[PDB]
Amino acid sequence: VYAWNRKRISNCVADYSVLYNLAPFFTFKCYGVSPTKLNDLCFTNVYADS
Amino acid sequence: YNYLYRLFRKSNLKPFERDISTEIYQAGNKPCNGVAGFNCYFPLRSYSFR
Repeated sequence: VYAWNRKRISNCVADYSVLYNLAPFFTFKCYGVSPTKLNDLCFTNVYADS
Repeated sequence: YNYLYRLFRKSNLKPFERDISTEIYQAGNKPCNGVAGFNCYFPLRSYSFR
């Protein structure tokens, strides 16, 4: 928690609907954007944290 | 939390389609049956009266 890994998703077409179908991935609701169609809409500079 | 509000619904609603009967979100093979489990939300939360 005190030292997050630095990694980002770039030039990818990674599907997020397979994650939604997966039972472990239980949080998919989105406050300001589309909850289920997040992957379909285009975006840039996605950063990841652990 | 006497002033309940429906933050989550099935999808977007047309005008005059107000939320009267509470139908919680279903995102699995089994319908939400009496449990506020993961990916299943209830409108029962404080309305920020503090």
